[PDB]
Amino acid sequence: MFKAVLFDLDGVITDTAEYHFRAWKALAEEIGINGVDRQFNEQLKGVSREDSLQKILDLADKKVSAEEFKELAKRKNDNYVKMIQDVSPADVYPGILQLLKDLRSNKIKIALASASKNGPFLLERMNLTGYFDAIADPAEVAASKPAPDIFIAAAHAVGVAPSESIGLEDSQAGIQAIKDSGALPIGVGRPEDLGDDIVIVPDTSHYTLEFLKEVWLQK
Ligand SMILES: [Mg+2]
Repeated sequence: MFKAVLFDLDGVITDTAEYHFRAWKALAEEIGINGVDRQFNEQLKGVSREDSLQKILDLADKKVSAEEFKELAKRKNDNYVKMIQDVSPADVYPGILQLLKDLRSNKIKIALASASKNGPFLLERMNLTGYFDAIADPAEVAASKPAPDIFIAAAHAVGVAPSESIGLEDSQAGIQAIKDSGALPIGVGRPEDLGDDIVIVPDTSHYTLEFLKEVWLQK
C-alpha cells in the first residue's frame, strides 16, 4: 500500500486563487486599469508576479520605472497577505479533512507539495497543521512544477520515496510533476484539462481513503 500522500494546496485543500485574483484586481483598479476580470485572470494563474504585473500593465499600455514596478509588485503581495487573514476551517475543500484524519489514523504520511509561500500559515488558519508530517519549502527547491522537485522534496521530507506515494493535483503542470517524480497522480477536475491516462475525480469529495486504496491496487 502507498505510504504517503503528497498534497497540492490550491485547488485541492483550499482556494487561494481567489485571493490572488482579488489582489491583482484591486491593484489594477487602484491604478486605473480596466479588464482584470476572472477570464483575464486565466493568463495570471501560476505565472510569476513579474509576468502577471507586466500583463496587467500591457492592458492599458502603461509605462512604469523599475522603482514603480517593484512597488506595485509589493503592493499586490501585501494585499494578498491581508486578504488571506480571513482564511478559516470553513475554507477547507469537501472531503479533505476526513481524508487527512483517515490517512493519519492509518499511519500514512501526509506532506504538502505546494508553491504557496504561505503554506504553513494557511494550514494553521484551516486547523490542518496537526495532520501534516511535512511541508516542502518552495524556497528550498530549485524548480517549479512541472518539474518534479517539490514532490520529491515532500516525499523525502516524510522519509519515503516518491514511488511509495500518491500525489493529488488539479493542474496540468502539477500532474506532470507528480508523474516525473515517480509518484502516482490522482487528478481532481476534468479529463479534458488533465488527460485521459490518469485517474481523475470530479471533485475533492471523491478523494477518500477507500478510493485511493482501490486506485493504488489497480495501477
Ligand atoms: Mg493546484
